[PDB]
Amino acid sequence: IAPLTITLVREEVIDFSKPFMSLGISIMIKKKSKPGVFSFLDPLAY
Amino acid sequence: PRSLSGRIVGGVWWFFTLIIISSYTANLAAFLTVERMPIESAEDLSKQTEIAYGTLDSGSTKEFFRRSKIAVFDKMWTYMRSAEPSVFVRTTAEGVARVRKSKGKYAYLLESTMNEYIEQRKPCDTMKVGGNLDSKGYGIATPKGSSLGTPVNLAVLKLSEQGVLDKLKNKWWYDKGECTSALSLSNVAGVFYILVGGLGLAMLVALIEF
Amino acid sequence: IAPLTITLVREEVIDFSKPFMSLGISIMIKSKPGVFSFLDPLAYEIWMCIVFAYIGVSVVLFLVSPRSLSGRIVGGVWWFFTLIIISSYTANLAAFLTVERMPIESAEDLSKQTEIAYGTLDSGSTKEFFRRSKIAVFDK
Amino acid sequence: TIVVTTILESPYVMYKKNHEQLEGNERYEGYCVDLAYEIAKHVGIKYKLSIVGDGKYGARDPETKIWNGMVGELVYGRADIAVAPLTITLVREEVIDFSKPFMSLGISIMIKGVFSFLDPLAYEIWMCIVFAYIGVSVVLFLVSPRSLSGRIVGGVWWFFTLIIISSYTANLAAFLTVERMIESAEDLAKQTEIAYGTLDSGSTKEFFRRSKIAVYEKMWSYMKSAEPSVFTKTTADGVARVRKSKGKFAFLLESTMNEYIEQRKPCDTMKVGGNLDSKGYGVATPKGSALGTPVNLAVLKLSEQGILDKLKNKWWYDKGECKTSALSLSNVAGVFYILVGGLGLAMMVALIEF
Amino acid sequence: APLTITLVREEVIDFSKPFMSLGISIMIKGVFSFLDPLAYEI
Repeated sequence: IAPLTITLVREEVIDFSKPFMSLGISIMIKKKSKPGVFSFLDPLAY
Repeated sequence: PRSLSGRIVGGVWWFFTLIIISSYTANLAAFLTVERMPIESAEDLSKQTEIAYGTLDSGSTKEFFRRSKIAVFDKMWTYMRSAEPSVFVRTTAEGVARVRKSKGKYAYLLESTMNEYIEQRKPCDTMKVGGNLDSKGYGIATPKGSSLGTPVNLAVLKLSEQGVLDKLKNKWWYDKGECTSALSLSNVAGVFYILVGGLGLAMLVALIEF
Repeated sequence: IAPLTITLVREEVIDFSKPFMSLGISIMIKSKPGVFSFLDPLAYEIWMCIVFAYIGVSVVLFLVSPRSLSGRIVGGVWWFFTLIIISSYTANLAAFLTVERMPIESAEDLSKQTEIAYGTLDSGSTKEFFRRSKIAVFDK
Repeated sequence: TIVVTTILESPYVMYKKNHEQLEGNERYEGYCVDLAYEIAKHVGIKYKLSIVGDGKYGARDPETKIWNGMVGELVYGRADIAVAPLTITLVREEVIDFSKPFMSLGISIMIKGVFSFLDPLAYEIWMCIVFAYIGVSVVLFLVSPRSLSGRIVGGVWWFFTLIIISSYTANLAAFLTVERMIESAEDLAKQTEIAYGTLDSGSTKEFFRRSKIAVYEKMWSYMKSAEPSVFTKTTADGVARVRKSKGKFAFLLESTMNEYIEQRKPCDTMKVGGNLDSKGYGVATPKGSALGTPVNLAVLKLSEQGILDKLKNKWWYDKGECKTSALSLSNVAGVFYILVGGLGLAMMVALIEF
Repeated sequence: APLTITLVREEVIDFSKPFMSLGISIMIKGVFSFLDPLAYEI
């Protein structure tokens, strides 16, 4: 009982229940909020 | 009226401020255009090389890209396999640490479940972007011919239908967590305070006049 | 006496003078007025409605005749209306100019995409150059 | 010869162009026709495609408990195998055997907008700019040429609106420049102006009813109480409702169908967000079939070789029907209606004054 | 060495074919970024 993906190669040697959780390849980036009134003083230089 | 002297002054000063406000507008458009240019999908990744990106050094995610016949994914593979220094990591924890310690120059391709879990962990400096690239599933395993197999599968269908698996994921990902499109109010707010400040200054100049 | 490249394989069998002309692999890609690049930003349908509402306001004001609250808010709303339009025209005109600058100017530009296909002679030194290259852009 | 039961359902199995002059398996084309040929090749058998008579997938009749559809054909000895978009479900796995999934899918959101004008400048910003608007008309109201007091007020207010209109213009330029493609279940859950629902019975409704995930529980609470009903009788009804309800309905359905409709004319719908859950279509064999093992291994082989991905791409995208250099009237139109509305309001205020 | 193939030298020594090509080129280190947007003609 673990986060073990159901794959063909594994299924050929063990039995797997139907999936208890879905997943897929996704993207992780270093950062979704950024105020700072200093984004207004930037466009037109001090 | 038509005091030619100070007349051209008002005209030239107008042309002067016209250029400036035009510059401010144009430049401000660029800060938002580039802000979108800064990764939101595989396609974004596939298109550049300022931000390096890789996957676990061995495993199904690396293979997915190696074998893929989809144009975006094949472009990402030819880049990755030749990238130097190596964009592949020995462990998943390394790929997460690499994202966190690369100062915005590294993106990691990992399983959605893990990505969304780290997003809810302090220091709250990572983010999951784009839709899933493929679909897989976790399953409970037993030796072949096991007497436990039938019952255990039925149990998973049941727990899913009772909505229990969803409760469990929310409990461990979100309840125990530690952390859309367009513009923000932040920047615009700064201009609101300077306005009220001007109004107050006037309300002060008014009182003294009377 | 011809545009014959000095190559090792040929030099091993014939004699070559010093080069009378230099060359290298380069990129070949395929004036444009048309006042119709001005009617595009703001759609013909939009130019029409902005004119219909134009006379649609000059007729509403015509029924009115300082702070005449009635026609006052008309001038204000009409101003806010034209403000949005001219802002839209400006913004839209910028994307067409931003992308116009964004459409190939180098090997690197080519290497980065797949909207514009690109190839070389099917046999020869240019094909080989890319086949053998160890430079990242050229290998891509 | 293996009797293969299947179902006429695009793009899985469709009548070929000129089928009336063709015979047997050659009458049909589609994703599952191609899949049947691959499975047969790998397992080494000859086969006959037979369209299920009642046009049904397979459910137990409420009264008799007899199975209909393709499941019926298998359990009552009429077909040897079902190759079709037949969902792997508990009720079916109790009576037939399924291969591992040959296609994964999940619940997904289908949507068909003056809301592209309210986005650039945030609703919160439109509000404050109005509060400060009356906040200045009240300050000036307390004042009553070069009245220095209210003078700097007009100047500062002008500089204020200058920045805002500049921001609006700049920001509006961004979406129309990059233009990267309701955007999530989370979005849907937080609002009620855009209604959303499912088929009135079946697995999609049941997913929401049973879910313990906060967002889907919130969605279920809304959907089950919404009036008029957000539930529909058929996929066609749901899709029509999306198309004709002026952007006020989103439909929740299987991703495969959502994706297929997105690639057909009139090209006016799209899938938004990822899949909300995961299920699979499988090949089904009757209990005790000597084909069970070989069929399962064939499916896993085709998957791992990338054949099934390619096949999906073929029938959804290669056969599909759906830079940028154009500006629309839609957004600008919303500003025209608010104008005429203002003119009408004035024409009303005028009459009362006289 | 970076020894240019020249007539005066080829008269007295033999040169290989070039190992590096080169040519005369312009080196530079601007209010002219304001006159560009709107053309001088405009």
